[PDB]
Amino acid sequence: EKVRVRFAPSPTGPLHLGGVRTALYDYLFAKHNGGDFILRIEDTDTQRYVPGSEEYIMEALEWIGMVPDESPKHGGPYAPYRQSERRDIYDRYTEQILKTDYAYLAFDTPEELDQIRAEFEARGDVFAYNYETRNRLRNSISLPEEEVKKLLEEKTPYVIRFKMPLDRIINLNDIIRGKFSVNTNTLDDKVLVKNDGMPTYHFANIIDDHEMKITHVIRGEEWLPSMALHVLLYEAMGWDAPEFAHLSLILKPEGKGKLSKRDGDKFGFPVFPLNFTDSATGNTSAGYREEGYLPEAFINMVAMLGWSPADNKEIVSMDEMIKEFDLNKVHKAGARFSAEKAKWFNQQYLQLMSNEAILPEFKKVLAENNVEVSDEKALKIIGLMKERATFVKDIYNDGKFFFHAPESFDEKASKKAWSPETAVLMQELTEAISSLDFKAEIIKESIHHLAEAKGLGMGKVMMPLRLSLVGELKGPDVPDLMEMIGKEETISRINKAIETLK
Ligand SMILES: N[C@@H](CCC(=O)O)C(=O)O
Repeated sequence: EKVRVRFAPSPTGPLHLGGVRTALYDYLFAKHNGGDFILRIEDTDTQRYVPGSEEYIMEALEWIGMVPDESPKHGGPYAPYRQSERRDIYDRYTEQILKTDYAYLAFDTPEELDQIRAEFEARGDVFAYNYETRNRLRNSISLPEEEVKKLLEEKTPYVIRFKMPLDRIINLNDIIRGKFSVNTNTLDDKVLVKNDGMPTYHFANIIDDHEMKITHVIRGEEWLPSMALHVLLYEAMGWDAPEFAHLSLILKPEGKGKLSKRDGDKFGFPVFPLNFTDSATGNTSAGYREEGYLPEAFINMVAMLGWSPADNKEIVSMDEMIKEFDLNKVHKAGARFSAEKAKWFNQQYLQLMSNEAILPEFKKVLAENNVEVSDEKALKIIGLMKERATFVKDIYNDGKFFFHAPESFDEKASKKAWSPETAVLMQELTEAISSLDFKAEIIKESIHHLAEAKGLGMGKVMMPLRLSLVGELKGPDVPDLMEMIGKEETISRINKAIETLK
Protein backbone atom coordinates (compact mmCIF):
# COMPACT_ATOMS: atom_id res chain seq x y z
CA GLU A 1 0.00 0.00 0.00
CA LYS A 2 1.75 3.16 -1.24
CA VAL A 3 1.23 6.08 1.14
CA ARG A 4 -1.10 8.70 -0.37
CA VAL A 5 -2.15 11.98 1.34
CA ARG A 6 -4.23 14.93 0.11
CA PHE A 7 -4.42 18.59 1.02
CA ALA A 8 -8.14 19.27 0.44
CA PRO A 9 -8.83 22.98 1.03
CA SER A 10 -12.11 24.56 -0.01
CA PRO A 11 -11.71 27.68 -2.20
CA THR A 12 -12.83 30.08 0.51
CA GLY A 13 -10.00 32.57 0.72
CA PRO A 14 -6.26 32.78 1.39
CA LEU A 15 -4.43 29.96 3.17
CA HIS A 16 -4.01 30.62 6.87
CA LEU A 17 -0.93 29.38 8.74
CA GLY A 18 -2.93 26.39 9.97
CA GLY A 19 -3.62 25.42 6.39
CA VAL A 20 0.03 25.86 5.38
CA ARG A 21 1.06 23.60 8.27
CA THR A 22 -1.45 20.92 7.28
CA ALA A 23 -0.18 20.99 3.67
CA LEU A 24 3.40 20.81 4.95
CA TYR A 25 2.78 17.82 7.19
CA ASP A 26 0.94 16.15 4.27
CA TYR A 27 3.94 16.75 2.02
CA LEU A 28 6.54 15.63 4.62
CA PHE A 29 4.67 12.47 5.55
CA ALA A 30 4.24 11.53 1.90
CA LYS A 31 7.83 12.25 0.87
CA HIS A 32 9.23 10.62 4.02
CA ASN A 33 7.38 7.46 3.00
CA GLY A 34 8.08 7.56 -0.73
CA GLY A 35 4.40 8.34 -1.44
CA ASP A 36 2.15 10.85 -3.22
CA PHE A 37 0.96 14.33 -2.26
CA ILE A 38 -2.41 15.17 -3.82
CA LEU A 39 -4.20 18.54 -4.03
CA ARG A 40 -8.02 18.19 -4.20
CA ILE A 41 -10.08 21.37 -4.54
CA GLU A 42 -13.21 21.02 -2.37
CA ASP A 43 -15.57 23.34 -4.17
CA THR A 44 -18.97 21.66 -3.67
CA ASP A 45 -20.48 24.70 -1.88
CA THR A 46 -20.85 27.23 -4.66
CA GLN A 47 -22.18 30.05 -2.42
CA ARG A 48 -19.09 30.05 -0.13
CA TYR A 49 -16.73 30.22 -3.13
CA VAL A 50 -14.11 32.98 -2.95
CA PRO A 51 -12.73 33.99 -6.38
CA GLY A 52 -8.94 33.55 -6.68
CA SER A 53 -8.58 30.96 -3.88
CA GLU A 54 -7.35 28.17 -6.09
CA GLU A 55 -4.74 30.32 -7.81
CA TYR A 56 -3.55 31.55 -4.42
CA ILE A 57 -3.19 27.97 -3.16
CA MET A 58 -1.09 26.87 -6.14
CA GLU A 59 1.06 29.98 -5.90
CA ALA A 60 1.67 29.57 -2.16
CA LEU A 61 2.60 25.89 -2.50
CA GLU A 62 4.99 26.78 -5.35
CA TRP A 63 6.59 29.59 -3.33
CA ILE A 64 7.20 27.22 -0.42
CA GLY A 65 8.46 24.43 -2.66
CA MET A 66 5.81 21.77 -2.13
CA VAL A 67 4.25 21.17 -5.52
CA PRO A 68 1.46 18.52 -5.57
CA ASP A 69 2.15 15.33 -7.54
CA GLU A 70 -1.55 15.39 -8.55
CA SER A 71 -3.82 18.42 -8.78
CA PRO A 72 -6.31 20.28 -11.01
CA LYS A 73 -3.44 22.22 -12.63
CA HIS A 74 -1.16 19.22 -13.19
CA GLY A 75 -3.60 16.33 -13.74
CA GLY A 76 -3.08 12.79 -12.45
CA PRO A 77 -4.61 9.30 -12.48
CA TYR A 78 -7.76 10.29 -10.51
CA ALA A 79 -8.67 13.48 -12.38
CA PRO A 80 -10.83 15.58 -12.11
CA TYR A 81 -9.26 16.97 -8.92
CA ARG A 82 -12.01 19.58 -8.38
CA GLN A 83 -15.06 18.13 -6.66
CA SER A 84 -17.40 20.32 -8.71
CA GLU A 85 -16.26 18.27 -11.74
CA ARG A 86 -17.00 14.85 -10.13
CA ARG A 87 -20.84 14.89 -10.13
CA ASP A 88 -21.22 11.69 -12.16
CA ILE A 89 -19.11 9.90 -9.53
CA TYR A 90 -21.23 11.21 -6.65
CA ASP A 91 -24.44 10.40 -8.58
CA ARG A 92 -23.51 6.71 -8.87
CA TYR A 93 -22.45 6.40 -5.22
CA THR A 94 -25.64 8.16 -4.10
CA GLU A 95 -27.64 5.43 -5.85
CA GLN A 96 -25.47 2.85 -4.05
CA ILE A 97 -25.98 4.24 -0.56
CA LEU A 98 -29.76 4.51 -1.11
CA LYS A 99 -29.85 0.72 -1.55
CA THR A 100 -28.77 0.41 2.07
CA ASP A 101 -30.44 1.07 5.42
CA TYR A 102 -27.96 3.86 6.17
CA ALA A 103 -29.56 6.66 4.16
CA TYR A 104 -33.04 8.03 3.61
CA LEU A 105 -34.94 10.85 1.82
CA ALA A 106 -36.03 14.01 3.66
CA PHE A 107 -38.59 16.42 2.18
CA ASP A 108 -38.77 19.03 4.97
CA THR A 109 -38.77 22.54 3.58
CA PRO A 110 -36.43 25.18 5.02
CA GLU A 111 -39.46 27.02 6.45
CA GLU A 112 -40.61 23.84 8.23
CA LEU A 113 -37.13 23.36 9.74
CA ASP A 114 -36.93 27.04 10.75
CA GLN A 115 -40.20 26.62 12.65
CA ILE A 116 -39.20 23.56 14.66
CA ARG A 117 -35.78 25.11 15.40
CA ALA A 118 -37.54 28.19 16.79
CA GLU A 119 -39.90 26.07 18.90
CA PHE A 120 -36.94 24.24 20.46
CA GLU A 121 -34.98 27.45 21.00
CA ALA A 122 -37.91 29.08 22.81
CA ARG A 123 -37.74 26.22 25.36
CA GLY A 124 -33.98 26.39 25.87
CA ASP A 125 -33.39 23.36 23.62
CA VAL A 126 -31.40 22.85 20.42
CA PHE A 127 -33.20 21.06 17.61
CA ALA A 128 -31.34 18.19 15.97
CA TYR A 129 -32.61 16.04 13.11
CA ASN A 130 -31.89 12.66 14.68
CA TYR A 131 -33.27 9.39 16.04
CA GLU A 132 -35.58 11.29 18.44
CA THR A 133 -37.14 13.71 15.94
CA ARG A 134 -37.02 11.99 12.54
CA ASN A 135 -40.30 10.16 13.10
CA ARG A 136 -42.25 13.41 13.59
CA LEU A 137 -40.69 15.00 10.46
CA ARG A 138 -41.28 14.59 6.70
CA ASN A 139 -39.02 11.88 5.29
CA SER A 140 -38.99 8.35 3.86
CA ILE A 141 -38.83 6.80 7.36
CA SER A 142 -41.84 8.65 8.72
CA LEU A 143 -44.01 8.79 5.59
CA PRO A 144 -45.73 5.83 3.86
CA GLU A 145 -44.08 4.57 0.68
CA GLU A 146 -47.05 5.63 -1.46
CA GLU A 147 -46.80 9.22 -0.20
CA VAL A 148 -43.03 9.23 -0.92
CA LYS A 149 -43.79 8.07 -4.49
CA LYS A 150 -46.39 10.85 -4.87
CA LEU A 151 -43.92 13.49 -3.61
CA LEU A 152 -41.26 12.19 -5.98
CA GLU A 153 -43.64 12.16 -8.93
CA GLU A 154 -44.48 15.84 -8.22
CA LYS A 155 -40.72 16.68 -8.19
CA THR A 156 -40.77 17.65 -4.47
CA PRO A 157 -37.20 18.66 -3.52
CA TYR A 158 -35.45 16.41 -1.05
CA VAL A 159 -32.11 15.90 0.65
CA ILE A 160 -30.50 12.59 1.52
CA ARG A 161 -29.66 12.06 5.20
CA PHE A 162 -27.52 9.48 6.96
CA LYS A 163 -29.59 7.28 9.30
CA MET A 164 -27.65 7.16 12.60
CA PRO A 165 -27.75 3.77 14.35
CA LEU A 166 -29.37 3.63 17.78
CA ASP A 167 -27.21 3.61 20.91
CA ARG A 168 -24.01 2.36 19.30
CA ILE A 169 -20.49 2.90 20.68
CA ILE A 170 -18.01 3.88 17.94
CA ASN A 171 -14.41 3.29 19.10
CA LEU A 172 -12.05 5.57 17.13
CA ASN A 173 -8.27 5.77 16.74
CA ASP A 174 -6.41 8.97 15.83
CA ILE A 175 -2.64 9.07 15.24
CA ILE A 176 -2.38 12.37 17.17
CA ARG A 177 -5.25 12.25 19.61
CA GLY A 178 -5.19 8.52 20.46
CA LYS A 179 -8.21 6.35 21.26
CA PHE A 180 -11.65 7.69 22.10
CA SER A 181 -15.29 6.65 21.83
CA VAL A 182 -18.51 8.30 20.62
CA ASN A 183 -22.04 7.02 21.17
CA THR A 184 -24.20 7.51 18.02
CA ASN A 185 -27.06 8.82 20.18
CA THR A 186 -24.95 11.99 20.43
CA LEU A 187 -24.87 12.40 16.63
CA ASP A 188 -27.51 13.52 14.17
CA ASP A 189 -28.81 12.35 10.75
CA LYS A 190 -26.39 14.49 8.76
CA VAL A 191 -27.28 15.65 5.25
CA LEU A 192 -25.20 13.70 2.70
CA VAL A 193 -26.71 15.04 -0.53
CA LYS A 194 -28.22 18.50 -1.01
CA ASN A 195 -31.44 19.08 -2.86
CA ASP A 196 -29.63 19.76 -6.16
CA GLY A 197 -27.81 16.42 -6.03
CA MET A 198 -24.50 17.87 -4.89
CA PRO A 199 -22.98 15.89 -1.99
CA THR A 200 -22.11 17.70 1.22
CA TYR A 201 -18.52 17.83 2.37
CA HIS A 202 -18.91 14.67 4.49
CA PHE A 203 -20.09 12.39 1.69
CA ALA A 204 -17.87 13.84 -1.05
CA ASN A 205 -14.81 13.41 1.11
CA ILE A 206 -15.19 9.70 1.99
CA ILE A 207 -16.15 9.04 -1.67
CA ASP A 208 -13.07 10.85 -2.96
CA ASP A 209 -10.69 9.55 -0.29
CA HIS A 210 -11.84 6.06 -1.29
CA GLU A 211 -11.59 6.66 -5.06
CA MET A 212 -8.20 8.44 -4.83
CA LYS A 213 -6.71 5.58 -2.72
CA ILE A 214 -5.90 7.90 0.20
CA THR A 215 -4.17 6.05 3.05
CA HIS A 216 -3.73 8.85 5.64
CA VAL A 217 -6.07 11.81 6.23
CA ILE A 218 -4.25 14.64 8.05
CA ARG A 219 -6.47 17.60 8.95
CA GLY A 220 -7.30 20.07 11.71
CA GLU A 221 -9.10 19.16 14.93
CA GLU A 222 -12.18 21.13 13.87
CA TRP A 223 -13.10 17.93 11.94
CA LEU A 224 -12.73 15.65 14.96
CA PRO A 225 -16.47 15.71 15.93
CA SER A 226 -17.17 14.43 12.35
CA MET A 227 -14.81 11.44 12.48
CA ALA A 228 -17.44 8.99 13.82
CA LEU A 229 -19.79 9.90 10.96
CA HIS A 230 -17.02 9.47 8.39
CA VAL A 231 -16.06 6.03 9.76
CA LEU A 232 -19.74 5.07 9.64
CA LEU A 233 -19.99 6.25 6.00
CA TYR A 234 -17.09 3.97 5.03
CA GLU A 235 -18.99 1.21 6.81
CA ALA A 236 -22.22 2.04 4.92
CA MET A 237 -20.39 1.88 1.57
CA GLY A 238 -18.63 -1.42 2.37
CA TRP A 239 -15.18 0.22 2.43
CA ASP A 240 -12.17 0.37 4.75
CA ALA A 241 -11.45 3.79 6.23
CA PRO A 242 -7.99 5.41 5.98
CA GLU A 243 -5.93 6.33 9.03
CA PHE A 244 -6.59 9.79 10.56
CA ALA A 245 -4.35 12.39 12.24
CA HIS A 246 -6.01 15.50 13.70
CA LEU A 247 -3.81 18.58 14.30
CA SER A 248 -4.54 20.92 17.20
CA LEU A 249 -5.22 24.57 16.31
CA ILE A 250 -2.36 27.07 16.53
CA LEU A 251 -2.69 29.15 19.71
CA LYS A 252 -2.50 32.94 20.20
CA PRO A 253 0.85 34.51 21.17
CA GLU A 254 -0.74 35.45 24.51
CA GLY A 255 -3.92 34.51 26.35
CA LYS A 256 -6.47 31.79 25.76
CA GLY A 257 -7.83 30.94 22.33
CA LYS A 258 -6.82 30.13 18.77
CA LEU A 259 -4.63 32.25 16.48
CA SER A 260 -6.72 34.41 14.12
CA LYS A 261 -6.19 37.17 11.56
CA ARG A 262 -7.39 39.66 14.21
CA ASP A 263 -4.24 38.79 16.22
CA GLY A 264 -1.87 39.54 13.35
CA ASP A 265 -3.61 42.83 12.66
CA LYS A 266 -3.68 43.82 16.33
CA PHE A 267 0.04 42.99 16.91
CA GLY A 268 1.68 43.67 13.53
CA PHE A 269 2.58 40.31 11.96
CA PRO A 270 1.43 38.72 8.70
CA VAL A 271 -0.99 35.81 8.74
CA PHE A 272 -0.99 34.54 5.09
CA PRO A 273 2.04 33.33 3.09
CA LEU A 274 1.27 35.76 0.23
CA ASN A 275 -0.56 39.02 -0.38
CA PHE A 276 -4.28 38.74 -0.72
CA THR A 277 -6.83 41.38 -1.67
CA ASP A 278 -10.36 41.17 -0.27
CA SER A 279 -13.12 41.70 -2.82
CA ALA A 280 -15.62 43.05 -0.24
CA THR A 281 -13.32 45.88 0.91
CA GLY A 282 -10.58 46.22 -1.66
CA ASN A 283 -8.12 45.72 1.25
CA THR A 284 -4.81 43.88 0.73
CA SER A 285 -3.34 41.75 3.53
CA ALA A 286 0.44 41.62 2.99
CA GLY A 287 2.00 38.17 2.88
CA TYR A 288 5.11 36.83 4.51
CA ARG A 289 6.61 36.77 1.01
CA GLU A 290 6.02 40.43 0.27
CA GLU A 291 7.29 41.42 3.70
CA GLY A 292 10.67 39.85 2.87
CA TYR A 293 10.52 36.45 4.62
CA LEU A 294 12.53 33.78 2.86
CA PRO A 295 10.30 30.75 2.06
CA GLU A 296 12.84 28.39 3.69
CA ALA A 297 12.70 30.36 6.94
CA PHE A 298 8.90 30.71 6.84
CA ILE A 299 8.31 27.00 6.36
CA ASN A 300 10.91 26.08 8.99
CA MET A 301 8.97 28.30 11.38
CA VAL A 302 5.61 26.73 10.49
CA ALA A 303 7.04 23.20 10.84
CA MET A 304 7.97 23.86 14.47
CA LEU A 305 4.39 24.65 15.50
CA GLY A 306 3.88 21.12 16.79
CA TRP A 307 6.84 19.09 15.54
CA SER A 308 10.22 18.66 17.25
CA PRO A 309 13.06 17.73 14.84
CA ALA A 310 14.22 14.31 16.17
CA ASP A 311 17.87 15.45 15.73
CA ASN A 312 17.30 18.50 18.03
CA LYS A 313 18.32 21.13 15.42
CA GLU A 314 16.14 24.28 15.20
CA ILE A 315 17.28 25.11 11.67
CA VAL A 316 16.24 22.44 9.22
CA SER A 317 15.81 22.35 5.46
CA MET A 318 12.90 20.91 3.51
CA ASP A 319 14.94 17.87 2.51
CA GLU A 320 16.13 17.25 6.10
CA MET A 321 12.56 17.57 7.34
CA ILE A 322 11.53 14.93 4.80
CA LYS A 323 14.18 12.57 6.16
CA GLU A 324 13.36 13.37 9.83
CA PHE A 325 9.55 13.78 9.97
CA ASP A 326 7.60 11.31 12.15
CA LEU A 327 3.88 12.01 12.22
CA ASN A 328 3.74 9.94 15.45
CA LYS A 329 5.85 12.57 17.21
CA VAL A 330 3.63 15.53 16.27
CA HIS A 331 2.46 16.97 19.58
CA LYS A 332 -1.16 16.94 20.67
CA ALA A 333 -0.68 20.08 22.82
CA GLY A 334 -1.36 23.30 20.91
CA ALA A 335 1.61 25.39 19.84
CA ARG A 336 1.70 29.16 20.40
CA PHE A 337 2.57 31.32 17.41
CA SER A 338 5.46 33.74 18.00
CA ALA A 339 6.06 36.70 15.73
CA GLU A 340 9.49 37.20 17.26
CA LYS A 341 10.37 33.57 16.51
CA ALA A 342 9.39 34.03 12.86
CA LYS A 343 11.73 37.02 12.60
CA TRP A 344 14.45 35.04 14.38
CA PHE A 345 14.22 32.28 11.77
CA ASN A 346 14.54 34.81 8.95
CA GLN A 347 17.62 36.40 10.53
CA GLN A 348 19.18 32.95 11.03
CA TYR A 349 18.59 31.97 7.42
CA LEU A 350 19.95 35.31 6.19
CA GLN A 351 23.28 34.66 8.03
CA LEU A 352 23.52 31.26 6.37
CA MET A 353 23.29 32.90 2.92
CA SER A 354 26.48 33.80 1.11
CA ASN A 355 26.93 37.44 0.17
CA GLU A 356 26.60 36.35 -3.48
CA ALA A 357 23.26 34.62 -2.76
CA ILE A 358 21.95 37.84 -1.20
CA LEU A 359 23.31 40.06 -3.94
CA PRO A 360 20.47 39.60 -6.53
CA GLU A 361 17.72 40.63 -4.12
CA PHE A 362 19.90 43.39 -2.65
CA LYS A 363 20.36 44.83 -6.12
CA LYS A 364 16.57 44.82 -6.66
CA VAL A 365 16.20 46.81 -3.44
CA LEU A 366 18.92 49.27 -4.54
CA ALA A 367 17.15 49.72 -7.89
CA GLU A 368 13.75 50.41 -6.25
CA ASN A 369 15.48 53.19 -4.30
CA ASN A 370 17.17 54.58 -7.44
CA VAL A 371 20.74 53.90 -6.35
CA GLU A 372 23.58 51.97 -8.00
CA VAL A 373 26.87 50.62 -6.66
CA SER A 374 29.44 48.19 -8.05
CA ASP A 375 28.86 44.49 -7.38
CA GLU A 376 32.14 44.45 -5.45
CA LYS A 377 31.02 47.21 -3.05
CA ALA A 378 27.49 45.78 -2.73
CA LEU A 379 28.92 42.42 -1.65
CA LYS A 380 31.12 44.17 0.94
CA ILE A 381 28.16 46.21 2.15
CA ILE A 382 26.10 43.02 2.46
CA GLY A 383 28.95 41.47 4.48
CA LEU A 384 29.08 44.48 6.82
CA MET A 385 25.34 44.67 7.42
CA LYS A 386 23.91 41.19 7.23
CA GLU A 387 24.52 40.19 10.88
CA ARG A 388 22.15 42.88 12.14
CA ALA A 389 19.61 42.37 9.33
CA THR A 390 16.33 40.40 9.47
CA PHE A 391 15.26 41.06 5.84
CA VAL A 392 17.46 41.77 2.82
CA LYS A 393 15.84 45.18 2.51
CA ASP A 394 17.21 46.05 6.00
CA ILE A 395 20.68 46.16 4.47
CA TYR A 396 19.62 49.24 2.54
CA ASN A 397 17.01 50.70 4.90
CA ASP A 398 19.35 50.55 7.90
CA GLY A 399 22.40 51.38 5.75
CA LYS A 400 21.27 54.51 3.92
CA PHE A 401 24.52 56.32 4.79
CA PHE A 402 26.34 54.08 2.27
CA PHE A 403 24.48 55.83 -0.54
CA HIS A 404 23.30 59.20 0.84
CA ALA A 405 25.09 61.97 2.72
CA PRO A 406 23.38 63.20 5.89
CA GLU A 407 21.39 66.41 5.50
CA SER A 408 21.21 67.05 9.27
CA PHE A 409 22.86 65.79 12.45
CA ASP A 410 21.00 64.36 15.45
CA GLU A 411 20.98 66.98 18.21
CA LYS A 412 21.61 64.47 21.02
CA ALA A 413 24.41 62.83 19.03
CA SER A 414 25.94 66.26 18.33
CA LYS A 415 26.08 67.16 22.04
CA LYS A 416 27.73 63.81 22.83
CA ALA A 417 30.20 63.62 19.92
CA TRP A 418 31.06 67.20 18.88
CA SER A 419 32.96 69.64 21.12
CA PRO A 420 34.42 73.13 20.46
CA GLU A 421 37.75 71.56 19.43
CA THR A 422 36.22 69.00 17.12
CA ALA A 423 36.24 71.16 13.96
CA VAL A 424 40.02 71.60 14.05
CA LEU A 425 40.48 67.90 14.77
CA MET A 426 38.32 66.83 11.82
CA GLN A 427 40.21 69.13 9.43
CA GLU A 428 43.49 67.64 10.66
CA LEU A 429 41.94 64.20 10.09
CA THR A 430 41.10 65.26 6.52
CA GLU A 431 44.70 66.30 5.99
CA ALA A 432 45.93 62.93 7.28
CA ILE A 433 43.65 60.67 5.19
CA SER A 434 43.85 62.69 1.97
CA SER A 435 47.06 60.87 0.89
CA LEU A 436 46.21 57.32 1.95
CA ASP A 437 45.72 54.11 0.09
CA PHE A 438 42.06 54.27 1.11
CA LYS A 439 41.69 50.83 2.70
CA ALA A 440 39.96 50.19 6.02
CA GLU A 441 43.01 48.96 7.95
CA ILE A 442 45.26 51.70 6.54
CA ILE A 443 42.64 54.32 7.41
CA LYS A 444 42.36 52.85 10.89
CA GLU A 445 46.13 53.08 11.39
CA SER A 446 46.15 56.69 10.19
CA ILE A 447 43.38 57.58 12.62
CA HIS A 448 45.28 55.83 15.40
CA HIS A 449 48.43 57.84 14.56
CA LEU A 450 46.52 61.13 14.72
CA ALA A 451 44.97 60.17 18.06
CA GLU A 452 48.26 59.27 19.69
CA ALA A 453 50.00 62.36 18.35
CA LYS A 454 47.21 64.40 19.92
CA GLY A 455 47.10 62.39 23.15
CA LEU A 456 43.54 61.18 22.52
CA GLY A 457 41.71 57.90 22.76
CA MET A 458 40.46 56.45 19.48
CA GLY A 459 36.89 57.40 20.40
CA LYS A 460 37.69 61.11 20.34
CA VAL A 461 38.25 60.81 16.60
CA MET A 462 35.90 57.96 15.73
CA MET A 463 32.79 59.42 17.37
CA PRO A 464 32.69 62.85 15.64
CA LEU A 465 33.77 61.06 12.47
CA ARG A 466 30.83 58.63 12.63
CA LEU A 467 28.50 61.58 13.31
CA SER A 468 29.99 63.35 10.27
CA LEU A 469 29.49 60.41 7.94
CA VAL A 470 26.16 59.04 9.24
CA GLY A 471 24.30 62.01 10.85
CA GLU A 472 23.94 59.95 14.07
CA LEU A 473 25.88 57.29 15.99
CA LYS A 474 24.81 54.25 13.97
CA GLY A 475 26.41 51.96 11.38
CA PRO A 476 29.34 49.53 11.19
CA ASP A 477 32.97 50.34 11.90
CA VAL A 478 33.99 53.80 10.68
CA PRO A 479 37.07 52.73 8.65
CA ASP A 480 35.02 50.22 6.65
CA LEU A 481 32.29 52.82 6.12
CA MET A 482 34.92 55.21 4.79
CA GLU A 483 36.41 52.59 2.46
CA MET A 484 32.95 51.86 0.99
CA ILE A 485 31.92 55.46 0.41
CA GLY A 486 35.39 56.44 -0.81
CA LYS A 487 37.97 59.14 -0.12
CA GLU A 488 36.15 61.94 -1.95
CA GLU A 489 32.74 61.30 -0.35
CA THR A 490 34.37 60.91 3.08
CA ILE A 491 36.17 64.28 2.97
CA SER A 492 33.15 65.99 1.45
CA ARG A 493 31.02 64.81 4.40
CA ILE A 494 33.64 65.88 6.99
CA ASN A 495 33.65 69.35 5.32
CA LYS A 496 29.86 69.64 5.52
CA ALA A 497 29.87 68.55 9.17
CA ILE A 498 32.55 71.16 9.99
CA GLU A 499 30.54 73.84 8.21
CA THR A 500 27.37 72.81 10.03
CA LEU A 501 28.58 72.09 13.58
CA LYS A 502 31.47 74.42 14.39
N1 LIG B 1 -12.54 20.88 2.60
C1 LIG B 1 -12.08 20.56 3.96
C2 LIG B 1 -11.17 19.33 3.94
C3 LIG B 1 -11.03 18.62 5.27
C4 LIG B 1 -10.34 17.28 5.13
O1 LIG B 1 -9.09 17.30 4.92
O2 LIG B 1 -11.06 16.23 5.19
C5 LIG B 1 -11.35 21.77 4.62
O3 LIG B 1 -11.11 22.79 3.95
O4 LIG B 1 -11.01 21.76 5.82
